[PDB]
Amino acid sequence: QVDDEYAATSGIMDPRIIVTTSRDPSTRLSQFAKEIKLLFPNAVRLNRGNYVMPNLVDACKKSGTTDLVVLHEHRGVPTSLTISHFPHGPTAQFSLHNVVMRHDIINAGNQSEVNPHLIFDNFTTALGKRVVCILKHLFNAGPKKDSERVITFANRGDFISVRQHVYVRTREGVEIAEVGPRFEMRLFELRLGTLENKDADVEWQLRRFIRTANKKDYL
Amino acid sequence: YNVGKAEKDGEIRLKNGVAMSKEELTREDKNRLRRALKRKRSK
Amino acid sequence: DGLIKCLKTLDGHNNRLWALSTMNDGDMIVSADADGVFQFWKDCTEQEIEEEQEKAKLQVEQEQSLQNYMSKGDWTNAFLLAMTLDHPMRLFNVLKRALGESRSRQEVIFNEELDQAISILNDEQLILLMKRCRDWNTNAKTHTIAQRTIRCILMHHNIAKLSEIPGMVKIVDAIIPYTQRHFTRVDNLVEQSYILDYALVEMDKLF
Amino acid sequence: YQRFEQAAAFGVIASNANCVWIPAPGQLITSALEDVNIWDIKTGDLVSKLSDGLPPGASDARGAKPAECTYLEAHKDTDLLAVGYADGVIKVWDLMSKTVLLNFNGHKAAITLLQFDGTGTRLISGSKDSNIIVWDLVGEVGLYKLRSHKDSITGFWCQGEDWLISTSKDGMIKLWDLKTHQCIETHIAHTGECWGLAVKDDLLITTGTDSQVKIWKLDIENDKMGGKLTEMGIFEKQSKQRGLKIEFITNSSDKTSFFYIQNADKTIETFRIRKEEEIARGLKKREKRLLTEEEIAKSIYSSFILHPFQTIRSLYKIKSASWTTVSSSKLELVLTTSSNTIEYYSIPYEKRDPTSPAPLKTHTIELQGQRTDVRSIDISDDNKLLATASNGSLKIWNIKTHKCIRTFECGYALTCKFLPGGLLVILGTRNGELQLFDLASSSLLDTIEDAHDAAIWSLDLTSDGKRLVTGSADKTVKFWDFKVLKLHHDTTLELTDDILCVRVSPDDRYLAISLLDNTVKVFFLDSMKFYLSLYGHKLPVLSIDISFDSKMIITSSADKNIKIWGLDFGDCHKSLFAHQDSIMNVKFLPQSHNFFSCSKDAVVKYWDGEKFECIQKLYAHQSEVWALAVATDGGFVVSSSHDHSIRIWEETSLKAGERLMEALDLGIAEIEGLEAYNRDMKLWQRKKLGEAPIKPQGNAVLIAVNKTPEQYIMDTLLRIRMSQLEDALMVMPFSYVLKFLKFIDTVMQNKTLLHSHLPLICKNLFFIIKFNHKELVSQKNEELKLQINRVKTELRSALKSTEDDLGFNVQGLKFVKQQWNLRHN
Amino acid sequence: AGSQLKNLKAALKARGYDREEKKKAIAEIREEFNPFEIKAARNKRIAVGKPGISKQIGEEQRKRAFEARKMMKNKRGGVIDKR
Repeated sequence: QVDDEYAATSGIMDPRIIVTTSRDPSTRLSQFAKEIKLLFPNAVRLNRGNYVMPNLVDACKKSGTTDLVVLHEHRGVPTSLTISHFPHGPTAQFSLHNVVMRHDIINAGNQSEVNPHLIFDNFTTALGKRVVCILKHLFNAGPKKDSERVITFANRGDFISVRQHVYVRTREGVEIAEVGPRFEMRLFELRLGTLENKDADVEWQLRRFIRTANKKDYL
Repeated sequence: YNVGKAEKDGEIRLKNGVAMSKEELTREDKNRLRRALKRKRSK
Repeated sequence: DGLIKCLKTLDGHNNRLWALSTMNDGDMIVSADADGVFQFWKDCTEQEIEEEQEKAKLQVEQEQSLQNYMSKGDWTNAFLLAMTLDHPMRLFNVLKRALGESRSRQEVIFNEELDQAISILNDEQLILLMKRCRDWNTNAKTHTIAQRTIRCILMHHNIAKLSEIPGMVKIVDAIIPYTQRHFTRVDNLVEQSYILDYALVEMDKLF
Repeated sequence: YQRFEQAAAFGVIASNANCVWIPAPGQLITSALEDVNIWDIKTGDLVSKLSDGLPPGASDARGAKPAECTYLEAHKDTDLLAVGYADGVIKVWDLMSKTVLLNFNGHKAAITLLQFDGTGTRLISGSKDSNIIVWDLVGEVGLYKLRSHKDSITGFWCQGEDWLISTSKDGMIKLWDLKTHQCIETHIAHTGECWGLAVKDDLLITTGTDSQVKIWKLDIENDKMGGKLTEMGIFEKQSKQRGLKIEFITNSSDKTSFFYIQNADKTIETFRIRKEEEIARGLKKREKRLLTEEEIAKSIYSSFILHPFQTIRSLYKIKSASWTTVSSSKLELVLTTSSNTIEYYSIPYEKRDPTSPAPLKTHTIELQGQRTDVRSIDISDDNKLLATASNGSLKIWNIKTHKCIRTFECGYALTCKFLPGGLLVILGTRNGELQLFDLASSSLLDTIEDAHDAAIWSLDLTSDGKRLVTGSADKTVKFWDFKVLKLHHDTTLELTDDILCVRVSPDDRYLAISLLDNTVKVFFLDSMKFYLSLYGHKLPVLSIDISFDSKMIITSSADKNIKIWGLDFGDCHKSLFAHQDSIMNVKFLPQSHNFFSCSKDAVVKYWDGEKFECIQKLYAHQSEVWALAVATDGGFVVSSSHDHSIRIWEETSLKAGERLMEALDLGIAEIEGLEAYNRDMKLWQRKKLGEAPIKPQGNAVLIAVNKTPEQYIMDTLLRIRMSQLEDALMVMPFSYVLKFLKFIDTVMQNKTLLHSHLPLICKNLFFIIKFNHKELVSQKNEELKLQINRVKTELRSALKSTEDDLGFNVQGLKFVKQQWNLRHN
Repeated sequence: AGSQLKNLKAALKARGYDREEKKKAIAEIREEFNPFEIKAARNKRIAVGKPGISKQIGEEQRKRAFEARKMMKNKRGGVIDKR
């Protein structure tokens, strides 16, 4: 269920999201950030250049935005996303591994922009419930039950495959089609304060160099 | 005072204040009004 | 009670019943007795469906008559047939058409034959007419027809009769405040109709 | 793929429709299913089968049942046939070249009558949906749609251009003024339905549900509302069922009139109507005993003016009739009955005596039919065909001519087969009887009474033919040999349950028998070994088939699906769901694993046994397909059904503001054009009348929508919405504001549509001059000054006129309430 | 331009008890409306690769190579087929 720093405005209020790049982004990162801001609704994009992160965080959390997605690249290919929830909430920061984007591949039309449905596959641990809550409180509460776009966060051994599909329901089953960016993201750090400081207490971060590292998942 | 529903089942009174009688109205308007209050009874 | 086969239960009596003598001519008069009280049930289905089918025949004749009157003009006998059949949308149409042609041509507000036909209708007919006028007066569109019909009822009937008809206060209390609402609206229309007079005094000051 | 198609269809002579008669006795056009066939009564040979040019089963045949013909009608002199079908369409053909001239879809359900009117060029059509449509043939157009009935048009009668009169499947008869196309006079004819209508000009006659036939007097020149058609009295018939066609004639050579009422069952009641001389000389005789009582007796007319006649019966149930007459001793009446047969009767009458105790049929065309549904079809090697019926009409048709050349009488016969040399037929009947016939000689080689204790259900020969198997509903199968050409019962296998299908393999190997207990059993013929039991069908199970390799069987049932079984281990392969009613029969091809299945929902279906697709979905029948039979070699398949049919299958944008602006410009252009015309008329009537303007023709769209320009502008001003009205009035410039003021100035002279649009006119006009006030008070023209004054006076007069009665009604109604209060509060 | 969902509903109304037509139509619309398993370049004067299928065959190849080496790893015999 909804945990202790999201329970005040769980389904009362729509979110408000900023999507912004690292610093002087490449063009494929700008395309990627546009894809992320029209992946999830009531998100707008902000041109980070010459923005300091403390006064960016302060301007967001006094303008009333709920959360921030900061994107980091490597020569076009985007490599990280940090989700910072602003009312002194958590930052989950992820690395992105297999990114294929529609601006790269195909003019297949335009997207759908409906409040989507959400699939979460085997987030079994309490850290899984934590990352489910932080990933789905950046979506709009209560879609229509005939909304025809779904997105999926499927855990596959600590690598969250992230896709987006549109569907109709035909006579013999259901026919699916792939819209938007596919990923495997993986959480390398949670912490409990916002993005400004890095003096916040860590709820989880992966231990790469312990000798029992590759024995368990959500270690 | 406000316009309620009809008091007998031989007529209907719309909220407008105009009224039809079941026998008097044509069958095309009976289909139309059945469809209309079906939607009004569906929302 | 007595029941028949299953349908058509009978009222019976208050208590128990050891009696059924139904065996007159075909199955004529039936007799059924409680402890003391008798019952003598009448006949076969031979006229209570005949009077129903002949009132169906009469109704389908006068409906066609009303359609012919509504087509060819002739609003007075159309009005009284719509009042007899209780066809309220057709009643609104005959009153609206007759009122519009009354504004067209030229003490009297409809034509004289129709408002005499309104003047000679009885209590239950004028209570359903004033119920129709009641729920037409809730529009701001269909309210003028209601006001003309209310006015001819008021000036062609007896006011003591109209008051002592049972049911004519739950209608006139329903439609006093709607007429007051319309009086306020049309009076404000007359109020803001004087921009024409102001524009005329400016157009005359122009030289 | 080498697909299938339909070569020819036959077996039907008279189907579920009417019949028209053509003079040379004469010939007759009647209905087969979906195509019309013409017959000469004299001999009876099929001289024409006018059909659609597309074979049902081709590439472009659409995926539904074909439209069954339901009404024939004929124009004699100009030689046309207007036929109408069960979906609603009407095809009009020229009978010389037999092509389709006119297609007239129009309706929504099946149609019930046609009639040509003014003999050519006009056709009126009534249908099972309650509309009745007039069509022109020189314009290919539905002219008028008379639309006030409620159930289904059962008859009508028209004269040209002024009066139609219809009667429908509710209780109602209606008279229609065809100038205005509004119904004039409506009566309730009969308390249930109203099935009949005929009229000889003075009297009209109708019939309803049961024997009550009503005479009406139509007085066309009447003027009263109820009374164009009055009712003059009822009488009775001998049939208590639905009289459903009445028709009149005027025989010449004196002048006389006869009408018939055909019934539901078996019987046509004919009537002579008498003449005015015997009306006058019969009035006194019932006016004897000499007057209120005598007036009541004279009012209570039908038996007076109408005279019953020779009540013609028939063997079967009667579907349609029509006659011809000479001499009043040749009332010659053709009659199509339900069990497919036409019959030409003729009653004589010596003008006082009908000269016979019962009328006589002079012809009967019944050879190419069956009178019942064909419960079993069969085929030769390739040449002849076997049709098995319930009356007894075994018939041996031939493929190359579609004519029955040989026919016998058996009984309630449900299964049959040939014999392998040809020219010999085995058959079993629904009682405990079996029968044998041939082709060259007469009917009965021999019958076997007590062939079984109960109803036989299925028999099968062996592939050499010397030994046959009969399975019957007495819970037994029996085996029979052919001893020399007689039947030898030798062994009998009694089961626990009613066997209802048998089959052997095509190589003498297996005996598969379908029981009523939801299963089939496969035996070895050489041992009665009980090889297999195939189970799991879940309803009693109809036709089996064994493949040519004797490896694969089919199994049909009333579970709406056929199952494919592998016979080596008895293992199922598919359970494919076909056929949403019941699969009556299923048969392989000769050499392939493809097969056919015909079902109880009027469809045969072509499948393969490898991919188990449906190869083809053949859609030519109309009702329950009882049997089908495949050729022994080559593979063309015949199918025979419940609609008495046997058919062959072989191989192959402004917005508000600008809408108002363009409406204002054309409206005010028309308005001041007419005002200039009126000024021209006054000047050429007040001066030397030598010249004037020629003519302003009214506007195209104004006469097209039939509106005065004030009404045209008024309804587009209505049709803009209240949210964009303040924008629609703000977009338009001041020249359009000035002509808007001209429009308002003209519209408050017509005080009808001023008072019906007072707040709209007030809102628009006051916003217009309030927004454009700065420019309006700077215009210098006394025409506009007088315009504003005139609009002001008429508008304020209308508004004070409505609030006068508003205030009157307030004070009067509160007086009424207050005097009620001081009476009894 | 128009949505992939709108074009997918149009493709289903286009394609519409046969089975293989539905197998063909479903496989056709799946490999048509799945654009993320092809790769498209931009012609400077276009499906240029099939990434997932190439990946699947390149890793199944070395999977059977790895199982073959794991089978070989501690053997010492072998049949000598001179046929």
